[PDB]
Amino acid sequence: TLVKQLSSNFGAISSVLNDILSRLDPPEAEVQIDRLITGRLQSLQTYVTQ
Amino acid sequence: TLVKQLSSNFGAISSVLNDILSRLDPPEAEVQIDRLITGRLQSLQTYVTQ
Amino acid sequence: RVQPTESIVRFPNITNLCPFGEVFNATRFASVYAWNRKRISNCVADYSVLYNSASFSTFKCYGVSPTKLNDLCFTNVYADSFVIRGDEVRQIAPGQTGNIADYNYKLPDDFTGCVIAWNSNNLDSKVGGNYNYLYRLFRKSNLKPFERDISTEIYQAGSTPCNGVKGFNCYFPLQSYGFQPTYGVGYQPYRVVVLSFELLHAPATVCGPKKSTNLVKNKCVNFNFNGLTGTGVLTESNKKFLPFQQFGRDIADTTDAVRDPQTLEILDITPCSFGGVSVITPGTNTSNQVAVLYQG
Amino acid sequence: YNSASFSTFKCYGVSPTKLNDLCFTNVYADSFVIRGDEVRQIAPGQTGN
Amino acid sequence: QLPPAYTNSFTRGVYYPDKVFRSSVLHSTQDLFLPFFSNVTWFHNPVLPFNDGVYFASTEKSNIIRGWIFGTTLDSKTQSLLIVNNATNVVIKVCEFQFPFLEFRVYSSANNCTFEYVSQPFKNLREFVFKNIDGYFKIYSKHTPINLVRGLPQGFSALEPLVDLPIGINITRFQTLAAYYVGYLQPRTFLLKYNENGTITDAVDCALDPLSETKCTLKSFTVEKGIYQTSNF
Ligand SMILES: *[C@@H]1O[C@H](CO)[C@@H](O)[C@H](O)[C@H]1NC(C)=O
Ligand SMILES: *[C@@H]1O[C@H](CO)[C@@H](O)[C@H](O)[C@H]1NC(C)=O
Ligand SMILES: *[C@@H]1O[C@H](CO)[C@@H](O)[C@H](O)[C@H]1NC(C)=O
Ligand SMILES: *[C@@H]1O[C@H](CO)[C@@H](O)[C@H](O)[C@H]1NC(C)=O
Ligand SMILES: *[C@@H]1O[C@H](CO)[C@@H](O)[C@H](O)[C@H]1NC(C)=O
Repeated sequence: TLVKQLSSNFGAISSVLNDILSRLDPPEAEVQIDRLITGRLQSLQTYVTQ
Repeated sequence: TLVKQLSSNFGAISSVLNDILSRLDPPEAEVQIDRLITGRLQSLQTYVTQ
Repeated sequence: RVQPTESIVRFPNITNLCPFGEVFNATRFASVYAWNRKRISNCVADYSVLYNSASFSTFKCYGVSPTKLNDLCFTNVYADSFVIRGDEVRQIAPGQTGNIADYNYKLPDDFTGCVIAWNSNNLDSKVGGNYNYLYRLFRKSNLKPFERDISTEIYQAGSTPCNGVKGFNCYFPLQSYGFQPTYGVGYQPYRVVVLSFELLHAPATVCGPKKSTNLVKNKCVNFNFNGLTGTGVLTESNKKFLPFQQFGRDIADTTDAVRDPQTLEILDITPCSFGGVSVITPGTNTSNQVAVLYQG
Repeated sequence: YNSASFSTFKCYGVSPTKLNDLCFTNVYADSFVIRGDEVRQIAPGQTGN
Repeated sequence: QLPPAYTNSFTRGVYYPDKVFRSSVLHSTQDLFLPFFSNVTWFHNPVLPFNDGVYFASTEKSNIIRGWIFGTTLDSKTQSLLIVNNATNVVIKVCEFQFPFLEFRVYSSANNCTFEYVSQPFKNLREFVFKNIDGYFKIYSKHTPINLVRGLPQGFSALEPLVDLPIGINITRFQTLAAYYVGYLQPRTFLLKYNENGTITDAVDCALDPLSETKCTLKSFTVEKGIYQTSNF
């Protein structure tokens, strides 16, 4: 489950960091990267607790 | 650790609430304060669970 | 909690007035690829009387509330001057990229300040042609935030090296201008001045028009020290500082010791006493009496 | 570029070095013959007979 | 010109990284510091490259005059510094100069002088640190008398700021006007131990050796028996 949680978008346009970097400009890619970071952090917090 | 968690920006321009309040308009300051509130609430939840 | 009773403001006594005017109405504003610098320092500022829009098309401030410039202050305020068309004013914005933003002037992604631009067609528009203005168009690589580049070389496009020949696949990087009153409004020359500054631990000598107030001791009051706000009680300290130290922190890293900007003495900061409140009740079926217990 | 030098190759809006990475849809090509002095007439924003 | 000699420093060159005040706190900071146990040249006056800071420690008997010249080309094509402690005048000026060791004025002429500062008219180990960051110039110094025949002695000494200059010019080369030691600076991470009086007493690296990294992670100067986790490879 923890590994499968990587591929989810968590609300971002895409779930690959390199695609976000290349497709979008640096000023806007920050929000997508932040959303991905928040999602992955929440998944890691569900883990460890379990 | 809980005390040290108060110094992180969490994405806001500054980690000091008074500094944001005295330096930004309410319509802009609200969206900055929201991120700090979310971060501190998350830290408090983690501490309580542990 | 204990509510504060008074507010005090402590600012250095500065008589010199900031020469903001000099950069805002001058004659020979330079070109965009060679923007000039100006280090305003050690003076009381008056953003208030210059926020008043004379003719400024834009006054967008990023990171600071425009109407709150007077009360607070910064450190080492800067200013840049260059002339650009009306259609390219948008390219001067943090993060956002453009043809001239990526070749002449690139603002840092965490920039703080305002981009003050206005109109210059009324005076700086010669009918014969303002042909003294140039702007770089070609560069081998991208620029850097707050980067200076003056040297000009013959551009080489792919093969056929030029070696200063100005031949095929060779172009002069600088391109002229056609600033004349006859052209459209969208291409008239606009004078742009961008203000950059930072907030630092080192004392901020530049400050806005504000009044000082006498010191108060052993009372829950609001305080202000060079723009630093908060709440607490001020007590005379015995911790010896160094002749170059101004602030003071602790393990939690919170400002608890300050040096007076006027009298140059060491103070203390302590938040007002507070604690939880707990009530003892013997139940609401025998009596309505209670007994408050303050926690600490 | 490897061919013979062209009389006019100045490009507007898009740079040849960056033209390889960026690309469009449905490229249209038009060929015609004019006089030598009529080249200035063949330009955006230019009016001629 | 004598060939250089390479002696080994003994953990010297730590300065106060900020104007803030901390006491009895094990603080970690990340900035430009002189790496411990690093060779330093022992010149006994050619032009030296100057990359990011410099550690200039000189031994003198009775405080003779000291001179330093910075710049990029030193040919009046770029601004230059002429930091010198002279009895006639202690002039700290940034101006174009054509160039030479003490004619009282070694520069041929001065055409356009952007900045010019004059202060009041004017065995022992002297240490100096020069930095060029974000258009600022900073000078740190300390005077610790010593009585040995050896050079940089063992021990731990603190450096404090003296003058900040907003010169903001391009500097890439170094020149100087008894012996002096030269050592360059690199980005490092340091742990500082301010005492109860507010002064620095001890400091340890975070990259020299694995024990240093173990002490750095634990944020303490003493490590008890046991296996620890340090970093990732
Ligand atoms: C003005 O500030 C200086 C600080 O150098 C202080 O010595 C002086 O007393 C101040 N002026 C007044 C009238 O207090
Ligand atoms: C209140 O509590 C007492 C305690 O037993 C009980 O005797 C009494 O009936 C209660 N009164 C009501 C109104 O519930
Ligand atoms: C410093 O340079 C000399 C030059 O040969 C070298 O022998 C010495 O090992 C160097 N210092 C260190 C710590 O490696
Ligand atoms: C300083 O001068 C050197 C040439 O000595 C040059 O390479 C460099 O780009 C200039 N600017 C900076 C910031 O180093
Ligand atoms: C702090 O300073 C006082 C006064 O000079 C001195 O007596 C004391 O020894 C100092 N503290 C330490 C740890 O040296």
